[PDB]
Amino acid sequence: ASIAQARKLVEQLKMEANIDRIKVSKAAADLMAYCEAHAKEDPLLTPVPASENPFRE
Amino acid sequence: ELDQLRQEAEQLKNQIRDARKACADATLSQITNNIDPVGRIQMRTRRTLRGHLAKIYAMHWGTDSRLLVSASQDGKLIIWDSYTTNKVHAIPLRSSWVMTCAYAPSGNYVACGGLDNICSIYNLKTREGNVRVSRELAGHTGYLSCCRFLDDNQIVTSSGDTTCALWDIETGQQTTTFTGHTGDVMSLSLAPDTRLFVSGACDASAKLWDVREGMCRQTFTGHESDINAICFFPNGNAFATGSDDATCRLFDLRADQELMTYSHDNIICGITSVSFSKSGRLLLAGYDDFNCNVWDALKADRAGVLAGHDNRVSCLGVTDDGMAVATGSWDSFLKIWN
Amino acid sequence: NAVLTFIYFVVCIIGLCGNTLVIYVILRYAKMKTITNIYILNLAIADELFMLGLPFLAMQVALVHWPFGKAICRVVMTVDGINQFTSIFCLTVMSIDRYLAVVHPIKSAKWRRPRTAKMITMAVWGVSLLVILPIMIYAGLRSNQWGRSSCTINWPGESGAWYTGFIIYTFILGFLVPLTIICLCYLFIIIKVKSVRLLSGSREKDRNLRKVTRMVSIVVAVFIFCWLPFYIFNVSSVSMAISPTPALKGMFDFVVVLTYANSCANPILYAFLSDNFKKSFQNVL
Amino acid sequence: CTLSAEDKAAVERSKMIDRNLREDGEKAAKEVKLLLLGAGESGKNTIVKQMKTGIVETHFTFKDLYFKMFDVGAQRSERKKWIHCFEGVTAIIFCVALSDYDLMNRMHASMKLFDSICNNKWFTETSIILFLNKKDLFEEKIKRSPLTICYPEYTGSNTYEEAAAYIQCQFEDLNRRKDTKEIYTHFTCSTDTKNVQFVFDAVTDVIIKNNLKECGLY
Amino acid sequence: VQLVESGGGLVQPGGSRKLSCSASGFAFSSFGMHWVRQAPEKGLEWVAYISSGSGTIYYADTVKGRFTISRDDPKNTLFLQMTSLRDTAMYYCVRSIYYYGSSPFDFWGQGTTLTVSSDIVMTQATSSVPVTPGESVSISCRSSKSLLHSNGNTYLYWFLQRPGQSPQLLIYRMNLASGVPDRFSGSGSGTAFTLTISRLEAEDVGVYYCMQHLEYPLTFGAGTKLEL
Amino acid sequence: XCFXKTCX
Repeated sequence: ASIAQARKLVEQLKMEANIDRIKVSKAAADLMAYCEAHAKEDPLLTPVPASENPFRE
Repeated sequence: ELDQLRQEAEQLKNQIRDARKACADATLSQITNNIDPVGRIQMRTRRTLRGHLAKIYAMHWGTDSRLLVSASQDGKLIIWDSYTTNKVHAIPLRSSWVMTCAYAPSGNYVACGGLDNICSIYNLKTREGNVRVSRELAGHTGYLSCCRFLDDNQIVTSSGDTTCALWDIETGQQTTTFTGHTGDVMSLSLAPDTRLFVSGACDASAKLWDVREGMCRQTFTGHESDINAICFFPNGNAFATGSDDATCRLFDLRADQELMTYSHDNIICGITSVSFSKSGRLLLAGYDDFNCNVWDALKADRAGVLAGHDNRVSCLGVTDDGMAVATGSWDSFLKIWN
Repeated sequence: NAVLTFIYFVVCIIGLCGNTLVIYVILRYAKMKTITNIYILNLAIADELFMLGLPFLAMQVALVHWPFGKAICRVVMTVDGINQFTSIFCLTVMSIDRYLAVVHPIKSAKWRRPRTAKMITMAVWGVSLLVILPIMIYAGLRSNQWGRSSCTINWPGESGAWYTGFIIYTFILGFLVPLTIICLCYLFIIIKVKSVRLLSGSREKDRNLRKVTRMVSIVVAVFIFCWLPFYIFNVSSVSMAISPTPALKGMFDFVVVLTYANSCANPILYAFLSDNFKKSFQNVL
Repeated sequence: CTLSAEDKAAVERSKMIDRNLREDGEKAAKEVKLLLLGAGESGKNTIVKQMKTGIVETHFTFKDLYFKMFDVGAQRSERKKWIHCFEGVTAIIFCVALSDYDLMNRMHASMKLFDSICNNKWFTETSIILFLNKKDLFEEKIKRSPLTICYPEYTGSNTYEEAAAYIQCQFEDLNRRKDTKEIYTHFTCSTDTKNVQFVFDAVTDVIIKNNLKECGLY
Repeated sequence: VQLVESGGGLVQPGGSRKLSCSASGFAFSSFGMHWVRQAPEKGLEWVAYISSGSGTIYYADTVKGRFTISRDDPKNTLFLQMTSLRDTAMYYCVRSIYYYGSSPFDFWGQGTTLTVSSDIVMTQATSSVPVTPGESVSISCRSSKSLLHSNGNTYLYWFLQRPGQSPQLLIYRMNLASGVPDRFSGSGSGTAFTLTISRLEAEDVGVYYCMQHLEYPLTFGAGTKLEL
Repeated sequence: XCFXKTCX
C-alpha cells in the first residue's frame, strides 16, 4: 500500500535525477536566435499590404 | 520503513534542487537586454461570426487556415467559412455540456467531449451528403478537458481523474495510460513532431511525456495555484503556462527550470487561454476582465490589448500561416483579428 | 405671434433628436429578439413621423394664411391624422401586452411570439388608415377673416350636425376607450404585484415596489395633461357662439402644441428609463 | 453582384442553416432548468423516482410547463471548476435527511455544504428550495434518543414540532443574502404529489419576476 | 445511390407528357437537380434546373415557356412537365451540391427516351483520334470566353460516355474526382485547356465532353471519339 | 371660430 507508493516515488525520482542538463545561457541564446531568422515572415509583427491580405474587404 | 523512504525522497529532492541551482548561471532578462522594443501593436476586428445563442467554450483552426470549428453551451457544433462568413455545416450534439473540440489534420473528421466523459468522432466527407458519428471513446472516469488528433487513426485525451490516454480509433481501445499527477488535468499541447506532449494540472505542476514509451521524463513547479492553459513553442524546446494567481511563466526543456514571468500589479483575475505567434515572438492570453492582452515572449512588457468583448474570454488561436487570430467569449460571439 | 412661433420650432428639434436616437440604438446595438423591442420600434417610428409635420403649421400662425397649395394641405392633414391614431393605438396595445405578460404568466405563453407582434403592427396601421377616411375625403382651403386663406376641413352642406358628429367621433375613439383600457390594465397589474411573496417583505422590496407605482402614475397623468385641454376647448367651441378675439386665437394656438408635447416624452418614459435599454446604450456610446 | 452561381448557392445554403438555428433557439428558450444537489443518502433518488457517465438528465411536463433537472452527484471531482456551468438555472433543489442526525455527524456536513452553496458568487439571486425528508423515522427515533446530541444548546421540549422548527431555523440562519433570494422549506410526503405543486408554485413567482424585469417596470 | 427516370414512349405532335425521377440512397433534400438532354446523333444539351429548397428555378431559351420542373422532398421525386411537343432525344437526371470544396455533377442517371412522330461556345477541333494501348493521349477543348473568375476558380469539366452507358465525371473545376484512377490529369490556360492520359487502357475507349459552369445557360462541347 | 387645428 503506502510502501509500494513510496517505492514507486523513489524510483521515479531516481529516474528523473539521471537527466543531463545544459546551462541556461545556451538555451536562452538558442531561443533568441530562432526568432531572428523567422521575424521577416510573421504577418502579425508587420502588417502585410492590403492587396495580399485575405481579410481586407 | 516509511521514515527511511521519506528521508530518501527528501534527499533526492535536495539533490535535484542543488543540481538545478548549479545549472543556472545567467538570467534570461540580462541575455535579452539592450534590445529594441517591438513597439505598440494595434489590431482591429475584420469579421464577426453570429449564430450561437449561449456561451462559447472552445474552438480550433483547420490546417488550410480557412475553415474552423467551434462549440457552445447549446448542443451545436458549427463549421465556419472564414473568408466569407458562410456556414458550411451545423452539427447537433447529444450532450449539451461540452468543453473541447478538435479538427483532424487530414480534414475528414472532428471531435468533441465534456461532462459526459465520452469523446465522439464525426465523419465529414461521405457519399450521402450528411455528417454522422463514427466512433465513441468511453474509458475515462472524469470529465474531458482537451483532445488532439495525431493522425486519422490516433488521438490523445485529457481528463479530470488525473490521467491521460492514447486511443486507437479503428478498434476503440486504449493503448497507453499516463498516471503521475495529483490534481485535475486542465490542458495538453502536442509537439510539432508528435513525439512528445506536456500537461498542466491543479497541483501547480507540469509534466513531460513520451508517446511511444509511455513514461514521464520531467516535472516542473513554481506556480501558486491551478494551471489553466499550456502551449508549445514553435521549435519545440519551450512551453508557456497560465494560472489563477494572475501570472504567466516560461519553461525550458533542456534547462529544466523557469526563465521568465509575465505579471502586472493591476491585473488580479486569472488566465483562461494562451497561444504563440508564428515566429514565437508574441504571447497572447485571455483574461477574466473581459480583455485579451498581447505579451512579448523575450521581454516582460505589455504589447497590446484586444478589448471588444462584453464577457469573459474563453479561447483563442492562431492560424498555421500566421495571418489571423480568433477569440471566443461568454457573450456568444466570435471575432477575427488582423 | 412671433413668440408663439418660437415654441413651435423648439419642440420640433427636441422630438426629432429623441426619436431618432432611440431607433439607432435598437437597430444596431440591440435587436428585435423581444416583443417589447418590436413594439417600441413602431412607437418611435410613429412618433417621429408625427413630429415631422410640425413645421408647416408654424408658418400658418407666423403668417395669416397658407403659402402652399391644396395638395400639400390634403397630404399633411392625412399624414398627421394617421400618425396620431397609430401612436395612440400602439401605446394601448403595449399596455395590453404588459398586462398579459405580468398577470397571466403561464396561459399567455402559448399565444405570444414575434410573428403575432409583426401581424399586430400591420393590423393597427391598417385600422388607422381605415378610420381616417373622413379627413381624406373632405379637406382643402377655406377663406377666413383677416382677408386670407387657411388649411381646414370642409363639410357637405356646412351644417353644425356634421361638426358635432365629427367631434364626437374623434373623442370616443381618441380619448375615452384607450384611457379606460390603460387604467384597468395598470390597476390590475398593481393589484397583482402586491400579492407576490417573493416581491415583498423586506424594506428594500417596498423601496423597489414604490417605483413601479410612481412610474405608472406618471405615465397615466402625462397623457391626460397633454390631451385634455384640446378636446375640451374643441367641444366647447362647437356648442356656444364665441366672439373672435386675438387672445382666444393665442390660447387655441397654445393648446395645440401640448398635443405634440406628448410625443416628446415617450422615449424618456419607455426607453431612457428601462434597464435593458440603459445597458444597451452604453455598448455603442 | 460579383458572384458566381456556386457562390449564390452557397449563400442560399447558409441562409437555410441560419433559419433552422434561430427556430431551434426559439423553441429551446421556453423550458425550465433545475439543479439537484444533496449529500449521500439524503433522499435524492426517492425524489427523482417520485417525480416521473457523469451527468444524468431528467425531463417531464406538468400543467403545460416543461421541466428539465440535472444531478451531478457522481462527479466526485473539484466542484469549483465546473460549478459555473449551471449558472442561469431557475432554482436549486437542496435535499437534507432529518433521520441522519444521530450518526463527525452528517448534519454538520450538510450544514457546511448548504452554507457553501448559498453564499456562492454565482448564486446571488437564485432562489433555493430546501427539503427535509425521513420525517416518520425521525419521529420514531426521537422518543428513543434525544436531539441534544447534535445541539447541546437546545433546551426545547422533546417534541417533533419544536425540534423540526429549531432545525429549520438553524438552516435559514446561515443565509446572508436575504434581499435578493428567498429560501423555501418543505417537508417531504411519500404518497403525495405536493412536492411537484410546491416546486411549480415556487417557480411561478420567479417567472413573474423575470417578466417584470423584461417588460421594464422593475 | 440510384436515380431512375420513367416516362417516354411515342407522342403525336402538339401533345403533352410528364417525366418522373426517383432518388434513393442519399439526402435528397440537400441536393439540387438538373435535366440534361442528348439527341440521337448529337451531343448533350441542358434543359432545366431546380435549387435545394425550391428557391431558384432556371430554364433554357429553346424550351422556355413550355416546360415545368418541380420537386417533392417528402417523397424524393422529381418532375418535368412538357407541353406542345414539336424533342426526340434522351433525357438524364443529374444531382449536384454546392458549398466550399464540393463536387458538382458527380452522379448521373440511366435515362429514358421520348420519340415524337450572348452564350459561351464550346468547340472541339479533334475527332476520331486513333489510339493504341500504352500510348499517351492529349485532347484539347476551346472556349469563346475566359473561364477564370476573380476568386480564382476555372470552371471546366470533363466527362466520359462509354458505349451504351451514361456519362461519368472525371475532372472538376478543370481536381480529380473520387473513384477514378490517377492516370488522368487536368491542366490549361485562361482560354485553352487540355486533358492528358498517362497510359491508355481498354476501358478508356469512348467519347469525351467539355463543359462550363461560369454562368447560365450551360453549354456542352462537341464529341471526341477515341478508336483502337 | 376655431375648429380642428386652425382658427378661422
